[PDB]
Amino acid sequence: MKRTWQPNRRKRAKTHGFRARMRTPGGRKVLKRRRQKGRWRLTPAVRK
Amino acid sequence: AVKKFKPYTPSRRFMTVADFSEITKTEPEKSLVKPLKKTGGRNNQGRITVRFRGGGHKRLYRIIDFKRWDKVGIPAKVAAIEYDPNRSARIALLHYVDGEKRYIIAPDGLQVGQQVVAGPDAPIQVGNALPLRFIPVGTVVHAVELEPKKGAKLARAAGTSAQIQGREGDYVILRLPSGELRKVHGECYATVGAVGNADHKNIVLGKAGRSRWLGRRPHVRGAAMNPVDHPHGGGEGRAPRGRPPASPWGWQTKGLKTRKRRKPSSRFIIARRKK
RNA sequence: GCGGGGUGGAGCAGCCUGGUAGCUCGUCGGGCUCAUAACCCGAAGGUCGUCGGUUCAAAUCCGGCCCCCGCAACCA
RNA sequence: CCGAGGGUAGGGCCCGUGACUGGGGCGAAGUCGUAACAAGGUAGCUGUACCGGAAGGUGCGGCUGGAU
RNA sequence: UGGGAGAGGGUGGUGGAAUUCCCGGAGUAGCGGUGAAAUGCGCAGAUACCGGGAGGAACGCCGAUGGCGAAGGCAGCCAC
RNA sequence: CGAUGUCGGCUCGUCGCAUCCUGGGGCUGAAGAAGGUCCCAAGGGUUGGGCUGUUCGCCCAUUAAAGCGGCACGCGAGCUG
RNA sequence: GAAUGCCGGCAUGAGUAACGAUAAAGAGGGUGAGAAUCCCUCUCGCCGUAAGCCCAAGGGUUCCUACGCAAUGGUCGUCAGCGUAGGGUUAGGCGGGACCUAAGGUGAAGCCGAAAGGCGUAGCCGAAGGGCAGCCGGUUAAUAUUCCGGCCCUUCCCGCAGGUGCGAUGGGGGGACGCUCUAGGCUAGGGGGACCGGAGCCAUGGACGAGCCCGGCCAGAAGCGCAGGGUGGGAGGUAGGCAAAUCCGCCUCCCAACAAGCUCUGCGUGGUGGGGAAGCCCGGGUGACAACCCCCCGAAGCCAGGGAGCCAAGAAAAGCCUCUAAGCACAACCUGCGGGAACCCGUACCGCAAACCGACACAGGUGGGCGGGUGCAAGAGCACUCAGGCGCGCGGGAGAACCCUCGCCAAGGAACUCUGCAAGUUGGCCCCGUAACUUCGGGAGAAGGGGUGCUCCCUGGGGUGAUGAGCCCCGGGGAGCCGCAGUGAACAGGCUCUGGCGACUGUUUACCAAAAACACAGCUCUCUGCGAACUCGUAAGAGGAGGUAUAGGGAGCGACGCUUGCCCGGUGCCGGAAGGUCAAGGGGAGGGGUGCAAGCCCCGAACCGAAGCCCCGGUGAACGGCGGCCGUAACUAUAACGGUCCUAAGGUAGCGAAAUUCCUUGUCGGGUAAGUUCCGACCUGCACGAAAAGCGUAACGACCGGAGCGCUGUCUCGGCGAGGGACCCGGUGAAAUUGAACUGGCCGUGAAGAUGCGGCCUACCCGUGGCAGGACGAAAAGACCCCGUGGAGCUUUACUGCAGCC
RNA sequence: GAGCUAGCCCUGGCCAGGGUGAAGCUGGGGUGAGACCCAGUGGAGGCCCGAACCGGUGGGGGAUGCAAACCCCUCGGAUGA
Ligand SMILES: [K+]
Ligand SMILES: [K+]
Ligand SMILES: [Mg+2]
Ligand SMILES: [Mg+2]
Ligand SMILES: [Mg+2]
Ligand SMILES: [Mg+2]
Ligand SMILES: [Mg+2]
Ligand SMILES: [Mg+2]
Ligand SMILES: [Mg+2]
Ligand SMILES: [Mg+2]
Ligand SMILES: [Mg+2]
Ligand SMILES: [Mg+2]
Ligand SMILES: [Mg+2]
Ligand SMILES: [Mg+2]
Ligand SMILES: [Mg+2]
Ligand SMILES: [Mg+2]
Ligand SMILES: [Mg+2]
Ligand SMILES: [Mg+2]
Ligand SMILES: [Mg+2]
Ligand SMILES: [Mg+2]
Ligand SMILES: [Mg+2]
Ligand SMILES: [Mg+2]
Ligand SMILES: [Mg+2]
Ligand SMILES: [Mg+2]
Ligand SMILES: [Mg+2]
Ligand SMILES: [Mg+2]
Ligand SMILES: [Mg+2]
Ligand SMILES: [Mg+2]
Ligand SMILES: [Mg+2]
Ligand SMILES: [Mg+2]
Ligand SMILES: [Mg+2]
Ligand SMILES: [Mg+2]
Ligand SMILES: [Mg+2]
Ligand SMILES: [Mg+2]
Ligand SMILES: [Mg+2]
Ligand SMILES: [Mg+2]
Ligand SMILES: [Mg+2]
Ligand SMILES: [Mg+2]
Ligand SMILES: [Mg+2]
Ligand SMILES: [Mg+2]
Ligand SMILES: [Mg+2]
Ligand SMILES: [Mg+2]
Ligand SMILES: [Mg+2]
Ligand SMILES: [Mg+2]
Ligand SMILES: [Mg+2]
Ligand SMILES: [Mg+2]
Ligand SMILES: [Mg+2]
Ligand SMILES: [Mg+2]
Ligand SMILES: [Mg+2]
Ligand SMILES: [Mg+2]
Ligand SMILES: [Mg+2]
Ligand SMILES: [Mg+2]
Ligand SMILES: [Mg+2]
Ligand SMILES: [Mg+2]
Ligand SMILES: [Mg+2]
Ligand SMILES: [Mg+2]
Ligand SMILES: [Mg+2]
Ligand SMILES: [Mg+2]
Ligand SMILES: [Mg+2]
Ligand SMILES: [Mg+2]
Ligand SMILES: [Mg+2]
Ligand SMILES: [Mg+2]
Ligand SMILES: [Mg+2]
Ligand SMILES: [Mg+2]
Ligand SMILES: [Mg+2]
Ligand SMILES: [Mg+2]
Ligand SMILES: [Mg+2]
Ligand SMILES: [Mg+2]
Ligand SMILES: [Mg+2]
Ligand SMILES: [Mg+2]
Ligand SMILES: [Mg+2]
Ligand SMILES: [Mg+2]
Ligand SMILES: [Mg+2]
Ligand SMILES: [Mg+2]
Ligand SMILES: [Mg+2]
Ligand SMILES: [Mg+2]
Ligand SMILES: [Mg+2]
Ligand SMILES: [Mg+2]
Ligand SMILES: [Mg+2]
Ligand SMILES: [Mg+2]
Ligand SMILES: [Mg+2]
Ligand SMILES: [Mg+2]
Ligand SMILES: [Mg+2]
Ligand SMILES: [Mg+2]
Ligand SMILES: [Mg+2]
Ligand SMILES: [Mg+2]
Ligand SMILES: [Mg+2]
Ligand SMILES: [Mg+2]
Ligand SMILES: [Mg+2]
Ligand SMILES: [Mg+2]
Ligand SMILES: [Mg+2]
Ligand SMILES: [Mg+2]
Ligand SMILES: [Mg+2]
Ligand SMILES: [Mg+2]
Ligand SMILES: [Mg+2]
Ligand SMILES: [Mg+2]
Ligand SMILES: [Mg+2]
Ligand SMILES: [Mg+2]
Ligand SMILES: [Mg+2]
Ligand SMILES: [Mg+2]
Ligand SMILES: [Mg+2]
Ligand SMILES: [Mg+2]
Ligand SMILES: [Mg+2]
Ligand SMILES: [Mg+2]
Ligand SMILES: [Mg+2]
Ligand SMILES: [Mg+2]
Ligand SMILES: [Mg+2]
Ligand SMILES: [Mg+2]
Ligand SMILES: [Mg+2]
Ligand SMILES: [Mg+2]
Ligand SMILES: [Mg+2]
Ligand SMILES: [Mg+2]
Ligand SMILES: [Mg+2]
Ligand SMILES: [Mg+2]
Ligand SMILES: [Mg+2]
Ligand SMILES: [Mg+2]
Ligand SMILES: [Mg+2]
Ligand SMILES: [Mg+2]
Ligand SMILES: [Mg+2]
Ligand SMILES: [Mg+2]
Ligand SMILES: [Mg+2]
Ligand SMILES: [Mg+2]
Ligand SMILES: [Mg+2]
Ligand SMILES: [Mg+2]
Ligand SMILES: [Mg+2]
Ligand SMILES: [Mg+2]
Ligand SMILES: [Mg+2]
Ligand SMILES: [Mg+2]
Ligand SMILES: [Mg+2]
Ligand SMILES: [Mg+2]
Ligand SMILES: [Mg+2]
Ligand SMILES: [Mg+2]
Ligand SMILES: [Mg+2]
Ligand SMILES: [Mg+2]
Ligand SMILES: [Mg+2]
Ligand SMILES: [Mg+2]
Ligand SMILES: [Mg+2]
Ligand SMILES: [Mg+2]
Ligand SMILES: [Mg+2]
Ligand SMILES: [Mg+2]
Ligand SMILES: [Mg+2]
Ligand SMILES: [Mg+2]
Ligand SMILES: [Mg+2]
Ligand SMILES: [Mg+2]
Ligand SMILES: [Mg+2]
Ligand SMILES: [Mg+2]
Ligand SMILES: [Mg+2]
Ligand SMILES: [Mg+2]
Ligand SMILES: [Mg+2]
Ligand SMILES: [Mg+2]
Ligand SMILES: [Mg+2]
Ligand SMILES: [Mg+2]
Ligand SMILES: [Mg+2]
Ligand SMILES: [Mg+2]
Ligand SMILES: [Mg+2]
Ligand SMILES: [Mg+2]
Ligand SMILES: [Mg+2]
Ligand SMILES: [Mg+2]
Ligand SMILES: [Mg+2]
Ligand SMILES: [Mg+2]
Ligand SMILES: [Mg+2]
Ligand SMILES: [Mg+2]
Ligand SMILES: [Mg+2]
Ligand SMILES: [Mg+2]
Ligand SMILES: [Mg+2]
Ligand SMILES: [Mg+2]
Ligand SMILES: [Mg+2]
Ligand SMILES: [Mg+2]
Ligand SMILES: [Mg+2]
Ligand SMILES: [Mg+2]
Ligand SMILES: [Mg+2]
Ligand SMILES: [Mg+2]
Ligand SMILES: [Mg+2]
Ligand SMILES: [Mg+2]
Ligand SMILES: [Mg+2]
Ligand SMILES: [Mg+2]
Ligand SMILES: [Mg+2]
Ligand SMILES: [Mg+2]
Ligand SMILES: [Mg+2]
Ligand SMILES: [Mg+2]
Ligand SMILES: [Mg+2]
Ligand SMILES: [Mg+2]
Ligand SMILES: [Mg+2]
Ligand SMILES: [Mg+2]
Ligand SMILES: [Mg+2]
Ligand SMILES: [Mg+2]
Ligand SMILES: [Mg+2]
Ligand SMILES: [Mg+2]
Ligand SMILES: [Mg+2]
Ligand SMILES: [Mg+2]
Ligand SMILES: [Mg+2]
Ligand SMILES: [Mg+2]
Ligand SMILES: [Mg+2]
Ligand SMILES: [Mg+2]
Ligand SMILES: [Mg+2]
Ligand SMILES: [Mg+2]
Ligand SMILES: [Mg+2]
Ligand SMILES: [Mg+2]
Ligand SMILES: [Mg+2]
Ligand SMILES: [Mg+2]
Ligand SMILES: [Mg+2]
Ligand SMILES: [Mg+2]
Ligand SMILES: [Mg+2]
Ligand SMILES: [Mg+2]
Ligand SMILES: [Mg+2]
Ligand SMILES: [Mg+2]
Ligand SMILES: [Mg+2]
Ligand SMILES: [Mg+2]
Ligand SMILES: [Mg+2]
Ligand SMILES: [Mg+2]
Ligand SMILES: [Mg+2]
Ligand SMILES: [Mg+2]
Ligand SMILES: [Mg+2]
Ligand SMILES: [Mg+2]
Ligand SMILES: [Mg+2]
Ligand SMILES: [Mg+2]
Ligand SMILES: [Mg+2]
Ligand SMILES: [Mg+2]
Ligand SMILES: [Mg+2]
Ligand SMILES: [Mg+2]
Ligand SMILES: [Mg+2]
Ligand SMILES: [Mg+2]
Ligand SMILES: [Mg+2]
Ligand SMILES: [Mg+2]
Ligand SMILES: [Mg+2]
Ligand SMILES: [Mg+2]
Ligand SMILES: [Mg+2]
Ligand SMILES: [Mg+2]
Ligand SMILES: [Mg+2]
Ligand SMILES: [Mg+2]
Ligand SMILES: [Mg+2]
Ligand SMILES: [Mg+2]
Ligand SMILES: [Mg+2]
Ligand SMILES: [Mg+2]
Ligand SMILES: [Mg+2]
Ligand SMILES: [Mg+2]
Ligand SMILES: [Mg+2]
Ligand SMILES: [Mg+2]
Ligand SMILES: [Mg+2]
Ligand SMILES: [Mg+2]
Ligand SMILES: [Mg+2]
Ligand SMILES: [Mg+2]
Ligand SMILES: [Mg+2]
Ligand SMILES: [Mg+2]
Ligand SMILES: [Mg+2]
Ligand SMILES: [Mg+2]
Ligand SMILES: [Mg+2]
Ligand SMILES: [Mg+2]
Ligand SMILES: [Mg+2]
Ligand SMILES: [Mg+2]
Ligand SMILES: [Mg+2]
Ligand SMILES: [Mg+2]
Ligand SMILES: [Mg+2]
Ligand SMILES: [Mg+2]
Ligand SMILES: [Mg+2]
Ligand SMILES: [Mg+2]
Ligand SMILES: [Mg+2]
Ligand SMILES: [Mg+2]
Ligand SMILES: [Mg+2]
Ligand SMILES: [Mg+2]
Ligand SMILES: [Mg+2]
Ligand SMILES: [Mg+2]
Ligand SMILES: [Mg+2]
Ligand SMILES: [Mg+2]
Ligand SMILES: [Mg+2]
Ligand SMILES: [Mg+2]
């Protein structure tokens, strides 16, 4: 049946993307946190 | 004269439609339409602030001319009478001798191809538009400004009217479609005659689907929900109201007056509505 | 199992707050009418379901008994 | 081939009967009231409407087959 | 052909009297109702009195034992 | 109660005997035939249907007879629901 | 040494289940150390509105080639979507950007909010919508509207010529629109040809034929031809389109109108450029100077912005055309012609799937286009079949029980069972024919019946063509033939009577309930006069609505018919300027503290003093409620009638053992041989009753009852058969569970149901196929129940607050 | 976090083929004129049958599954809410 992951690159980037995070106080904290933990990618990789 | 159908389906048994006899033109004046944004009852927060709305026919909004002191003394001819899906009434297309074209709502009896006019000197005649102080006492009147130069606010729906009871200073006494006696300022423009399409309330929507076309979504009774949803929710089996019948938001809904008690316009209402 | 009730012939007061049994109808005698009813004037009939106790004194207060209506008997 | 009739299916008319139900007729001495005949004690009748244990009553309009 | 009477019918218009209600005034101890009363209404200012307003319905006098209509029935006044 | 699945039905049986039938007896208010009551006896048998979820019970048509109880109200790692 | 401990390791079950659609396989030949599994050939089966082909999303080298087989592949592997390496994606015209706008996002102005931030006009961003210039063939192992070949076209810059009042971010036009139905003419696509081209073939009894088989086209500028779309021309006035305007709008006059003319598309033709089958020979070569024509069917696509009808009344902005404004008219714009200029990103491969989403090469999910032929009334239905693609990544045997999926059945025919559950039956078309009832539509495919193939003869009408032949589509009549059977295979209603509920089509608990529930048109109450009420928000601001009482909110009821009674004492709401009570505040009789005193400081009664509350009224389609005992008639029985107590008033019409009736399987009637169900009545209604609507109601229902006909393996009562499993052999190989185990029956005993204790009885050791009585078998720290001064959802005249409102 | 799901907004797309035959319109009859009747033409509808597509009614299988909702046989809607 229809599962819950239906990939969409525009939807992925307009929702979790770098610019989506920077626009919002909570988003900037995600970047600050994932940067402080040392994550290799701060943001989902989507091929655009 | 509302139109009936034979009962060749269940729904055609009682469905009635308007006869559209007065209509003389079937597509709008391109220079006078502009797109109507459907809201689905949602406000700018994205939130339903009016339940049960949405999903009706697409419409073009037709720019109606509710101020007619815009063109005092310039007579217009009545070019056509047209279907407006944004209001219960039919609208009339006017060609002023200026060449400017405009829309008004069409009073009862208005004849396609007749002269209408606005101004303190206009003839007391179906379609003309004088400030209230020059219209004779006892006249039926429609599209009435509430305040001078603010726009026709009163008596705009199909078949409705207002009657002038008397004058008292810078003010006249109107009996509204609701039956209330109000004091409206004399310099407020109005339009002699009653709004047309008086048969509009005799329409029988006929079936659920016809209401969906008009943008009305199904309306679910409080008594059918659960307590988390509505004062009438819950109960094992059916249930009487079990309290003063109330809205979803708590307040009583059988008799509770809701007009603000200290509203400035209270000084201008002589009698609340009948009936 | 929890509750209320039982008093002239009928239906009800008085019981809480001990000493005084009351109201309407009915029944009995007379009146009026040709006569009956209605109406008017008078009268009788209740030891207060019962046994026991409390008290100077019990329809009344407290117990046991007979009765007569009720409300209830849910989770499996 | 037609063909008495036989068989399956579905109709129409009549008759008999049926728990129960409706009013009707009749029946020496039943219970309740007193509607009508006198202005019958609210003049009667009336078509309709609603109501009421019952006769009836009331509204609207009609008739004199109404008295003084 | 020329004339006459008429609440004959239909439409639209409109005139005064009255009842009710509403607002202003003035005013106070009762009003109303009946066989008699009571319900009811009234010092939260009624009834009675003047001025204003709204609204519906019916047309006093003329009016008759009258007139019109096929009947049912038709009455302020005005035009068609 | 860190679970022993709870009515009935179906299937499959097995046992008890306080015996419904069939076998053997005594008494009879046992003439015969057919009954009644008690004793012995558990080998075998103990039907098909209508109604209701029903157990049970009533009813139809038979029968030699249409027994009553136990097996976790026998049997859901056998079925049903 | 125990914590259903934690981490890891290795056991058990076990060589067990399984190896993922039952579309299906067999042989020969290759390669290789090794072959059921890789390659080739022949035979067989399967998909064919796909199981074929092409786009988009998503995936991201999976594509091609060479060399490999440790791991991955459910077996094998020499193969592979696997390992190593090399190669591969080419555009002015396809898609997107350098163009436009939609919701929405954002946001100079501006508004609001402790901070963070939230709004918001224009503007900007935003596409699968608008706009915009490429078609055919060839080539590579792998890209191709991209490379090459042919024939076409677009923009930008510059130049030349001719013309022109040129000029825009501004004005106007246009772009520009729905749903159903639909005309004419085309094309796509297809069928036939006794015409044209073709390697051949003659079998096995006949056939050298008007024989079989194969094929008979694609693209194209100007011009031309057919069919369509769009479009009035001149003039005079002008005050409107937020400056101007010769444009546009309005008025008048002349002329032109189902035309013509101009313009623009589609189709046809068209200089040219291509392509081109079977079959044979090794993807190719030949065929081949291949031929390339006629008739018919014919779109849902094209002409297209076409036509008609209807109501629910159907985007924007740019490109484009026109009008002018500053400005400038040595300029600029328009037309024609020429040379030059033309950038960035995508392009491999998969794509109904073994490469996407489902942890798997997973019987599931995934949007658009093409989707051939014959027959069956039609069709994308069904059977077979083309092109093309496949046999589903374990096989070989055997022929038990048992399970699954399937076929048949003597006599009976619901006797099965909670229930005809299930499975039969019926089944398409054509004609005959069809009841109660009804809202006149219906009920209706009611019911029930008859026909249905093949052959010959006669014949009526249409389409194309021409009016004929041919082809093609509807038919009518007569005579015959065959079989058990003619919708001969596949696809394709069982029907009727009767209740309950709900009017109806609709909607619902994704994943145990599809219903009688929700919705619904309709009816009623109530709020709301507009800066509305109401709703979201601290606010600004939104929605309501660019709506205005024939409107919008809330509430109940729920098509329709006939109807909806009595109670306002309590609660709610509405009304009520009196009176009562009432907080802050006003007032300040009268006191008090202190100081030498002036003074400073505190207490403070009467009285004035909102809403709310009381108090007086109204109000039921507001919350709600609508009695008890006793007596009475000339047989009895029962009470129309009376008596009395209580109420705010004592249930009206109509229904009634009911989705409601406890006693209850009430009583009677019907249906049955028999009826706790069912249907019709009765009425002492435990405990109906009128918008939580009362009583009916044609029609409708995958709802729930009851009956009958039909037909049946449901059953008496089971039998046989098929295939996939199970079973045996080779390969690969789990699981939950498990204190350890050398793990019998009876009668007892025991924490009261013992393989483990006692006594007796029985039993040689170890397996395999089977059955499920036990191991209080497995699973899940019982949902029930209680306990915890544990938790959470919900309610209210529980407490206490808060938003909101007054 | 609305790439599942529920609703709404904008913009596109999809619904084989059969059946029934409303209003209107045309003609004929009828009347003082009408209503109205009949035939044709017409193509209405939360209309009828049935693929796609959307569903999920009954039964059976599956139940350490092909699948953490599947498969088979039946069945509902299919121009509309
Ligand atoms: K337990
Ligand atoms: K319980
Ligand atoms: Mg889903
Ligand atoms: Mg999605
Ligand atoms: Mg995307
Ligand atoms: Mg996208
Ligand atoms: Mg997206
Ligand atoms: Mg999205
Ligand atoms: Mg976002
Ligand atoms: Mg972003
Ligand atoms: Mg920050
Ligand atoms: Mg990481
Ligand atoms: Mg790094
Ligand atoms: Mg992130
Ligand atoms: Mg109608
Ligand atoms: Mg009209
Ligand atoms: Mg526009
Ligand atoms: Mg809006
Ligand atoms: Mg937001
Ligand atoms: Mg709302
Ligand atoms: Mg809404
Ligand atoms: Mg309108
Ligand atoms: Mg309106
Ligand atoms: Mg005013
Ligand atoms: Mg209405
Ligand atoms: Mg609408
Ligand atoms: Mg509702
Ligand atoms: Mg509810
Ligand atoms: Mg509920
Ligand atoms: Mg909630
Ligand atoms: Mg609540
Ligand atoms: Mg409630
Ligand atoms: Mg409820
Ligand atoms: Mg409920
Ligand atoms: Mg209830
Ligand atoms: Mg109620
Ligand atoms: Mg209640
Ligand atoms: Mg209640
Ligand atoms: Mg309330
Ligand atoms: Mg409020
Ligand atoms: Mg008012
Ligand atoms: Mg007594
Ligand atoms: Mg008394
Ligand atoms: Mg007392
Ligand atoms: Mg005393
Ligand atoms: Mg007497
Ligand atoms: Mg005593
Ligand atoms: Mg004593
Ligand atoms: Mg409980
Ligand atoms: Mg129990
Ligand atoms: Mg015959
Ligand atoms: Mg015979
Ligand atoms: Mg016969
Ligand atoms: Mg009398
Ligand atoms: Mg009399
Ligand atoms: Mg009398
Ligand atoms: Mg009388
Ligand atoms: Mg009366
Ligand atoms: Mg007084
Ligand atoms: Mg006073
Ligand atoms: Mg009035
Ligand atoms: Mg355990
Ligand atoms: Mg357990
Ligand atoms: Mg059985
Ligand atoms: Mg014997
Ligand atoms: Mg003897
Ligand atoms: Mg004897
Ligand atoms: Mg025996
Ligand atoms: Mg039984
Ligand atoms: Mg039992
Ligand atoms: Mg019983
Ligand atoms: Mg015997
Ligand atoms: Mg037993
Ligand atoms: Mg047990
Ligand atoms: Mg058991
Ligand atoms: Mg027991
Ligand atoms: Mg079980
Ligand atoms: Mg069981
Ligand atoms: Mg059991
Ligand atoms: Mg078990
Ligand atoms: Mg059950
Ligand atoms: Mg069940
Ligand atoms: Mg230890
Ligand atoms: Mg632990
Ligand atoms: Mg662990
Ligand atoms: Mg481990
Ligand atoms: Mg390790
Ligand atoms: Mg291990
Ligand atoms: Mg071991
Ligand atoms: Mg092992
Ligand atoms: Mg084993
Ligand atoms: Mg085995
Ligand atoms: Mg397994
Ligand atoms: Mg498997
Ligand atoms: Mg299959
Ligand atoms: Mg199969
Ligand atoms: Mg197949
Ligand atoms: Mg072979
Ligand atoms: Mg090798
Ligand atoms: Mg191999
Ligand atoms: Mg090998
Ligand atoms: Mg194979
Ligand atoms: Mg091969
Ligand atoms: Mg095909
Ligand atoms: Mg397959
Ligand atoms: Mg991937
Ligand atoms: Mg390997
Ligand atoms: Mg190897
Ligand atoms: Mg290696
Ligand atoms: Mg492997
Ligand atoms: Mg392997
Ligand atoms: Mg695998
Ligand atoms: Mg290997
Ligand atoms: Mg490549
Ligand atoms: Mg190119
Ligand atoms: Mg550039
Ligand atoms: Mg843009
Ligand atoms: Mg913002
Ligand atoms: Mg911040
Ligand atoms: Mg900010
Ligand atoms: Mg954007
Ligand atoms: Mg953009
Ligand atoms: Mg685009
Ligand atoms: Mg392009
Ligand atoms: Mg081209
Ligand atoms: Mg090509
Ligand atoms: Mg110019
Ligand atoms: Mg321009
Ligand atoms: Mg347009
Ligand atoms: Mg438009
Ligand atoms: Mg568009
Ligand atoms: Mg429409
Ligand atoms: Mg072509
Ligand atoms: Mg064809
Ligand atoms: Mg002017
Ligand atoms: Mg050659
Ligand atoms: Mg299409
Ligand atoms: Mg088109
Ligand atoms: Mg058109
Ligand atoms: Mg816009
Ligand atoms: Mg200048
Ligand atoms: Mg110059
Ligand atoms: Mg030019
Ligand atoms: Mg660039
Ligand atoms: Mg490519
Ligand atoms: Mg592909
Ligand atoms: Mg599929
Ligand atoms: Mg597809
Ligand atoms: Mg594929
Ligand atoms: Mg593939
Ligand atoms: Mg993969
Ligand atoms: Mg999964
Ligand atoms: Mg596979
Ligand atoms: Mg798959
Ligand atoms: Mg073909
Ligand atoms: Mg067919
Ligand atoms: Mg494929
Ligand atoms: Mg074997
Ligand atoms: Mg067969
Ligand atoms: Mg048989
Ligand atoms: Mg039978
Ligand atoms: Mg039979
Ligand atoms: Mg049966
Ligand atoms: Mg059932
Ligand atoms: Mg069935
Ligand atoms: Mg019948
Ligand atoms: Mg019938
Ligand atoms: Mg009919
Ligand atoms: Mg038929
Ligand atoms: Mg038939
Ligand atoms: Mg029927
Ligand atoms: Mg025949
Ligand atoms: Mg034949
Ligand atoms: Mg069939
Ligand atoms: Mg069928
Ligand atoms: Mg019943
Ligand atoms: Mg329904
Ligand atoms: Mg109903
Ligand atoms: Mg109904
Ligand atoms: Mg309904
Ligand atoms: Mg439907
Ligand atoms: Mg569910
Ligand atoms: Mg659920
Ligand atoms: Mg779920
Ligand atoms: Mg769930
Ligand atoms: Mg289910
Ligand atoms: Mg349910
Ligand atoms: Mg359903
Ligand atoms: Mg209704
Ligand atoms: Mg709020
Ligand atoms: Mg607020
Ligand atoms: Mg707005
Ligand atoms: Mg409802
Ligand atoms: Mg009522
Ligand atoms: Mg009350
Ligand atoms: Mg009251
Ligand atoms: Mg009250
Ligand atoms: Mg003082
Ligand atoms: Mg006060
Ligand atoms: Mg009450
Ligand atoms: Mg109550
Ligand atoms: Mg007696
Ligand atoms: Mg009544
Ligand atoms: Mg009853
Ligand atoms: Mg009964
Ligand atoms: Mg009933
Ligand atoms: Mg019930
Ligand atoms: Mg009841
Ligand atoms: Mg009981
Ligand atoms: Mg009962
Ligand atoms: Mg019972
Ligand atoms: Mg019985
Ligand atoms: Mg009875
Ligand atoms: Mg019915
Ligand atoms: Mg019905
Ligand atoms: Mg249904
Ligand atoms: Mg249903
Ligand atoms: Mg049944
Ligand atoms: Mg039956
Ligand atoms: Mg069988
Ligand atoms: Mg077999
Ligand atoms: Mg062996
Ligand atoms: Mg292996
Ligand atoms: Mg394990
Ligand atoms: Mg051991
Ligand atoms: Mg052992
Ligand atoms: Mg042993
Ligand atoms: Mg014990
Ligand atoms: Mg033991
Ligand atoms: Mg032992
Ligand atoms: Mg031991
Ligand atoms: Mg021992
Ligand atoms: Mg031992
Ligand atoms: Mg021993
Ligand atoms: Mg033994
Ligand atoms: Mg075994
Ligand atoms: Mg066992
Ligand atoms: Mg077992
Ligand atoms: Mg066991
Ligand atoms: Mg067990
Ligand atoms: Mg725990
Ligand atoms: Mg626990
Ligand atoms: Mg526990
Ligand atoms: Mg638990
Ligand atoms: Mg407990
Ligand atoms: Mg406590
Ligand atoms: Mg405690
Ligand atoms: Mg607690
Ligand atoms: Mg909870
Ligand atoms: Mg809590
Ligand atoms: Mg999405
Ligand atoms: Mg469709
Ligand atoms: Mg037909
Ligand atoms: Mg026709
Ligand atoms: Mg027409
Ligand atoms: Mg339909
Ligand atoms: Mg249907
Ligand atoms: Mg049909
Ligand atoms: Mg299913
Ligand atoms: Mg079935
Ligand atoms: Mg499951
Ligand atoms: Mg399935
Ligand atoms: Mg199927
Ligand atoms: Mg179906
Ligand atoms: Mg259908
Ligand atoms: Mg269809």
